[PDB]
Amino acid sequence: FLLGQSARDAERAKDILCRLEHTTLRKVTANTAIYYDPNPQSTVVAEDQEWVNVSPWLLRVELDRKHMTDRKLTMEQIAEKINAGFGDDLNCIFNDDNAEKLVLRIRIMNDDDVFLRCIES
Amino acid sequence: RAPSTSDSVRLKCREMLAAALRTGDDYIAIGADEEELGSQIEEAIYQEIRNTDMKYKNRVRSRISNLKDAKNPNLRKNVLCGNIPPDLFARMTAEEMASDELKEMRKNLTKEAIREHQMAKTGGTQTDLFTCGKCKKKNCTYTQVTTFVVCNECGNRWKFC
Amino acid sequence: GFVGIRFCQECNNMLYPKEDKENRILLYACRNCDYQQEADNSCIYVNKITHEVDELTQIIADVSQDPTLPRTEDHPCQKCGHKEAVFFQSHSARAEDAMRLYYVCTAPHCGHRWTE
Ligand SMILES: [Zn+2]
Ligand SMILES: [Zn+2]
Repeated sequence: FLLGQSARDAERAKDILCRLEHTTLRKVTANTAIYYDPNPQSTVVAEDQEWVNVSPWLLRVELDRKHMTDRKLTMEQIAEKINAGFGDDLNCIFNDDNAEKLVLRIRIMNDDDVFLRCIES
Repeated sequence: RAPSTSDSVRLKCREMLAAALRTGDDYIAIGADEEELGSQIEEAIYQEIRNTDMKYKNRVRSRISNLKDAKNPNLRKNVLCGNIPPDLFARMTAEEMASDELKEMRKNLTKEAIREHQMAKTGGTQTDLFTCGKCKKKNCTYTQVTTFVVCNECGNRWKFC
Repeated sequence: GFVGIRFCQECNNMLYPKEDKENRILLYACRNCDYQQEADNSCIYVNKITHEVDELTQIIADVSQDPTLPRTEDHPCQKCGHKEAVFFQSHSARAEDAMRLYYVCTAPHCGHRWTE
C-alpha cells in the first residue's frame, strides 16, 4: 500500500514501482558487443563521443530507450553504479542523452580479451 | 561579472565554454559576450561543486557537448540570449538541455510506459440498479455466470442466486 | 552484424582473436597451429540482448506446398504478382508479441516472402 499522495496519482506511484521492481542491465540493454578499437579516439565504430572526452579494446553496449525511459533511468546512475560495483579498473565513457543511440563504451586500464566478456556476463 | 580565477583548470574550462558558445556564430547576431558568459557558467558550476575533481570536469564537458550539439542549436541561442541564465544552465539536467523533439519523444515514451503498466480495469456491466450495503452508493458493476456484484466506491462484493 | 568462426588453414581448428601488442592490431591465431592471420572486422563477439531476429530470414519458401496451412487471396506477391499466398504466425518460440502474419507466395520458382 502507498502512504503518500503517490497513493492517488498513477504517476507518482509508478516511480515507487520502479524503485521496487528488480531491474538489472539485461532489462534495459539491447545489444552487447566488443571491439579492439586500438585507441579511445580511434572510434572504429565512428563515434564523436570520446573525442570530446579527450585499453586498445572496449565493451560497447547500446542500451534501450523505451526500456530505460520507462524506468526513468539515466546513463549517469548506470555508469556510477558500474564504476562503484567493479571499482576504477573499469572506465565508462557513456553517451549523452541527446543522441539517438544509447551507447556505453567500457574499457579497462591499469586473459584480458575474455575478461570483458567475463565482467559483462 | 564572473570573478577572475587563477586556477589553470578553471581558466581552461572558461576558454572551452567560450569556444562552445562561438560554435555557429550565433553570438555575433545576438551581440552576447561569450567570454563573460563562459566565465559565469564556469563560476556557477564551481560554486556548486567547490572542487576541480572528475565530477566538475564531467559537468563542464557535458555543458560543452550540449552547447556544441548540431541537433540543438536553439539551446546555445537561448543561453546566448539570456533566456537561460548561466546559473540555471550550470544546474540543468541532460533531459532539460535536450532538443524539444527529444524532450517530447521522452515524454511520449514515459506516458506510453505508464499506460502499458496500468492494470486493466476489471470488466462488467456498470449499473445503478444495485445499492451497496456498506456505503449505500449505487455505483456498482455486475456480471452473470448467478449475478456477481461489485461496488466501485468501497470494493464490497456480493452475489444474487 | 556478427562475427563468424574463421578456421585455421593448416589444422582447420578455430582461430582465436589476439591483439598484436607490437603493431597494436587484432590478429586471429590458432591454438594448435602457429597460424597468425590479420583481422579485418575489429570485432570479437556480439550479443543481441533484444533477441530481435527477422523471421523472414528463417521462413523457407518450401512452406507454400504445405496443405496444412491457410491460404489467402488477399495479399499478392511483389516480384511476380501471384494472388495465392499462405500465411502463418512465427513458429519460433520467440513470438509472445509476434502474432504478426508471415506470407509466402504460393507459386513455384518465386517463394517470395513478406510481412504485412
Ligand atoms: Zn591452426
Ligand atoms: Zn510471387
